Amino acid sequence: IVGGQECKDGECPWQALLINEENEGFCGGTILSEFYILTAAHCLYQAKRFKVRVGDRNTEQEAVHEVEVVIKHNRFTKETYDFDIAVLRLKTPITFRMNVAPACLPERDWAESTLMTQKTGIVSGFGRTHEKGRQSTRLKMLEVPYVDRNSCKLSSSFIITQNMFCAGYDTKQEDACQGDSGGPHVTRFKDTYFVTGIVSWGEGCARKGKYGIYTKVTAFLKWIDRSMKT
Amino acid sequence: RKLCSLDNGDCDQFCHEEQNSVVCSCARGYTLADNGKACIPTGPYPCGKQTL
Ligand SMILES: CN(C)C(=O)c1ccc(N2CC[C@H](NS(=O)(=O)/C=C/c3ccc(Cl)s3)C2=O)c(F)c1
Repeated sequence: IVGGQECKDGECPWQALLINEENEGFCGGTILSEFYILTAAHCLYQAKRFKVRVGDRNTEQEAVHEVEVVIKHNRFTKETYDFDIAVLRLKTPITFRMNVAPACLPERDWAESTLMTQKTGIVSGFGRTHEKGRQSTRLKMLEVPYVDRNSCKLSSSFIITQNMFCAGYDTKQEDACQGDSGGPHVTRFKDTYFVTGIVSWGEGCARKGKYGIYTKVTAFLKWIDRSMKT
Repeated sequence: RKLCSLDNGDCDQFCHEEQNSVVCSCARGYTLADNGKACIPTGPYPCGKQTL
């Protein structure tokens, strides 16, 4: 995350971190329930074998869960980055506690009418704090305005499908960045946080005239529900 | 602005219109309150709540 603020105690409890064999974070995820994590399909190519860490805000101080089933959207392709979604079922259930709690899944129509029409959402992760830099040792969050779909398509060098949405700033130097992929985009409504996006891709980080691109969770609510039942 | 378009029908969470009237509902792990509008958590770590 470029710009933004550090997640303070209990502020981002749905954040998950995908860690490789060398126990290094390479992608984010969102806690959906005690057995399920939401992430990006593209993250599943970034490491052969990985585990999921929850509850950490500082990667330099001291729960790790193995993955039982990986459910990748069968329509995902790197050619378009469309359908950039995966669900992970864990071998053991997550114990909820301070800094470990699920984000809510909204109902589709209501989310489209009430959440996606809000001014802003919140993105979070342990990604780079600059386009050129190392992964953050501290979990960060950033308030990102929703971007008008026309503005989004105009600014992009790639096709923005209906399974994607834009968020962030035109020129202000704040955005998700490398390592934040797969992580949560949540929207607050009356002090309850609903998962609205998955960090997907961007033309660099915080570049002028470019926005962050997120998988539109509303387009996959039925798919997610089905994936959480086997 | 009427029904769900008017301050979310006064619902805490989900608002739907059924036969021209507001029907509120809640995410999994919440029960709809006696007033038919508020959502009450069933446990200590309900979804979507910061742990503060
Ligand atoms: C078809 N299509 C869209 C592509 O093939 C494609 C695929 C990848 C990228 N790139 C180029 C570099 C960037 N990597 S990143 O810096 O790790 C991510 C940074 C973020 C910024 C805000 C977000 Cl939301 S994610 C990224 O996702 C791209 F621009 C286009």
